Amino acid sequence: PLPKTHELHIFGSFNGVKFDMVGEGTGNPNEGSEELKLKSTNGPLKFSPYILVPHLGYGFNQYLPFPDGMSPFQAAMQDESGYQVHRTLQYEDGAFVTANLRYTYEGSHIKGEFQVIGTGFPPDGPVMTNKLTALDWSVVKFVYPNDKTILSTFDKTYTTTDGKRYQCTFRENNTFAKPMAADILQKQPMFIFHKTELQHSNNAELTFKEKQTAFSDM
Amino acid sequence: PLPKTHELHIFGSFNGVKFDMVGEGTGNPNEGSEELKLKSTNGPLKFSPYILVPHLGYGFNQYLPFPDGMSPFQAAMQDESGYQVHRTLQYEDGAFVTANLRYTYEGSHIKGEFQVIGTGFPPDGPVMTNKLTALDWSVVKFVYPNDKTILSTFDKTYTTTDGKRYQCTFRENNTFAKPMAADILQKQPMFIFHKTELQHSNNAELTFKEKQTAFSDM
Amino acid sequence: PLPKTHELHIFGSFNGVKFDMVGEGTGNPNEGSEELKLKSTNGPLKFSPYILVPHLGYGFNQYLPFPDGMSPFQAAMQDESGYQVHRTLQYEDGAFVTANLRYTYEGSHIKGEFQVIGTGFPPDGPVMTNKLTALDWSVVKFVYPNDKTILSTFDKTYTTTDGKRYQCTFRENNTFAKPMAADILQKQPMFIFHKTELQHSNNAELTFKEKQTAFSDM
Amino acid sequence: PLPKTHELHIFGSFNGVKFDMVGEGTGNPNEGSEELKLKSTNGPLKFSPYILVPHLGYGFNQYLPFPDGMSPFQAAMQDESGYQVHRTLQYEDGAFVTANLRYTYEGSHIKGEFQVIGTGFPPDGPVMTNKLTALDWSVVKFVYPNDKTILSTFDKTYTTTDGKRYQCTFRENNTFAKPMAADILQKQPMFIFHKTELQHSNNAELTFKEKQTAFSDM
Repeated sequence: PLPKTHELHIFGSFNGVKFDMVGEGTGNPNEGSEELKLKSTNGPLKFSPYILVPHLGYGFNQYLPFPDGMSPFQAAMQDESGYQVHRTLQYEDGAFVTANLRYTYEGSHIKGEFQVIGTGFPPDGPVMTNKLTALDWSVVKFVYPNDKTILSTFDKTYTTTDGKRYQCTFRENNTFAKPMAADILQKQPMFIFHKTELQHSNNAELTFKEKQTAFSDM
Repeated sequence: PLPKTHELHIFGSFNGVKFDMVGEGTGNPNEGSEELKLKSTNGPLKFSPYILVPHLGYGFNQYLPFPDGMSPFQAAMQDESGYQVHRTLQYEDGAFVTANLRYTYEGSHIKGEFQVIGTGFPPDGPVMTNKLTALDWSVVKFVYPNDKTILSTFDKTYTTTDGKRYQCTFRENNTFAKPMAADILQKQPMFIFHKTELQHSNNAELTFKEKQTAFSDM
Repeated sequence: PLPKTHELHIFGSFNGVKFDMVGEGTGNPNEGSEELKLKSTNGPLKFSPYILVPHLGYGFNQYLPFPDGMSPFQAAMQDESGYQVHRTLQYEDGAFVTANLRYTYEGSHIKGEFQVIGTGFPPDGPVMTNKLTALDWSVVKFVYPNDKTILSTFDKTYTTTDGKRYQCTFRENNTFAKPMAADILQKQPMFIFHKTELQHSNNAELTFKEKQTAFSDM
Repeated sequence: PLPKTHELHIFGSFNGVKFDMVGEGTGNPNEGSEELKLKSTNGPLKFSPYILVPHLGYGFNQYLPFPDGMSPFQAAMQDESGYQVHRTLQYEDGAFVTANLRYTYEGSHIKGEFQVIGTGFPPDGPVMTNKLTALDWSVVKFVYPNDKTILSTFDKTYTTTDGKRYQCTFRENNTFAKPMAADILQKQPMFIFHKTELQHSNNAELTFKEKQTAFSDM
């Protein structure tokens, strides 16, 4: 079926120091909306929680419909053949993050196991000093180099407390076990408008919301 | 005033070999549409005319309105203070193009002088062997690092005769003589949906059309 | 002590398909030389073994001396405080590899656990159609953004059977538990000349050799 | 013949503001050394002169010998067939520089006409606030994608008064009118160790020195 609920185990390290969080959420697969509540399973995060935002669930594209039918993500959930996500994120100050997102399915419930590793963040930079204030709205571009692969790109920017934006070049592959349907492959590029919100009163517990909208035309 | 007509002198070199074209066009600054007819001032181009498409006029953003009023490009034409365009384009096969676009104004008529230099295109690649078939529709992202500068980015792809897409990472600065208005600076990022068409029966004469639409939300 | 011997478990996936190898090697920490024999723990690798070469042991920089004394890698082994390696590799045809290298120490013996994930390799590209013939000799650049971090960069190229090179932009962080010594930090950049050899007659059983030489001057 | 002397006209703009300098120099084509004295033809430069260092004469590789004979640059001067240089430089803070270097020859005298355009330098960044203190020694990598083209790459860093480095990804093509000799093409990659010095007490009058050494092995 289409998803109704999900859980996430997100873990890895930033600048060599481990982190680990767990949480659960819901979403509406007719509209590309999702919500997630997460908490650290040890102490508060030693880095800005905003650095995790694109890995939170964009993190569950099974909630994303396409304009005229199911997204390839949804189709791959429906027969449980699935897909894997691999990403590399290059920040303006030389730091980089790499991630691998993996899923299992139980009816309308998704379980995510997401490994996120970041290195090279300056100790005085906005990530390690908690100066990110929001993730800018984004447009993500998808092309399909072959019938089992989506290449997704965007320029990711955050606002910060001193007014400057903090930039990143984001690249991702989604690799499918079975070919995507012809009606998906025939419409390229596909764009996705992404909006997010994050609330956290401490660096230990987070509430995340997202809305995504696919479009190939205007 | 807003523009009605334009002319272009576009020149430079590809792989060390000079080219030079001139032409004239029109556009509708209420809708972000433009048309241009161009011809080589010597022989046919020795490279795919499609490689010139983003430099043709996106090349005249004075025809681009913003969602709630004039674009910064239009405002800068209205008092003739103007702006300059500088771009760097990195292709997947190692080649790169750099360009500088400059304008003068005479009432509702724009004159463009555009220098485009490309190097490192493989002699057997799709540019030098005329295998590009169309420029994919694009979404361009704008942010404003300061009141006189737009940083524009996108992933640019062409379709080719053998089915594969030909990729490029595009970066641009627009540098304004006078600050952009507060109402521009307050809405970031700004996105632009771009559609183009190119007709050419030989590599010597081209007809180009474009439609651009700014949006900050969906 | 300085290392004499090592073992490696290298695993991950390419284009969504798991691989796993184990092996053992030796090296000379006076000269930056190492040798490794590896065997797949299932069947032959489904991709060119040359794509792993950079992750085999550069993979054990505990064998690398510096010009005037121990490298930071060697010093970090001597007190077992250690370091972690994180890398991101962007190939010319859009594919990318990410990796995490981790070590444990038992006297003069090193154990490596290396996770390498690659995606987006075209099925007809040089990696998936065994076109890579050798890794070019390289010069790696090190700078130290802070006392616990090395940022390593190079342009990585392979020769291929198509008579062209296959290119990659390589970025790496080495993150140390304890600060590097002042004599290390005082000499930047540091360069490393790397030579490798890969012998194999099948894709399940590899023999790798390397020689590295550090230099800050000529 | 091999060069003994040179002159340079270097011009363009930074952040939309024109600059122009002229000067003269000498070098030793047996050793890859050069010296240049430059003066602004208006007032002092409005940006750090260190940002030009890479374009001063690496700027005259006709002074660079190769390990076993003339460099391709020297050979191309000997018959005056020549070469053109095109570069794109991406700085860490989003700014970029593009350049085109052109030469004419009169016996052992070279005349350079170099156009350098930079945009997007933050007004409070290291370039516009004179924080650059030296260009790090570099190793430049050359490969030859075809017999008329050198692709040159390096990671370029400056030290700064903030006690950090200011980074750039440098890419260049050298495009030759006639094919390079077989003895050049047969040895790849070729590396070049570069050292520079800049003396100035004001921003209108610069003294530049460089030493380059080619090597394919260690």
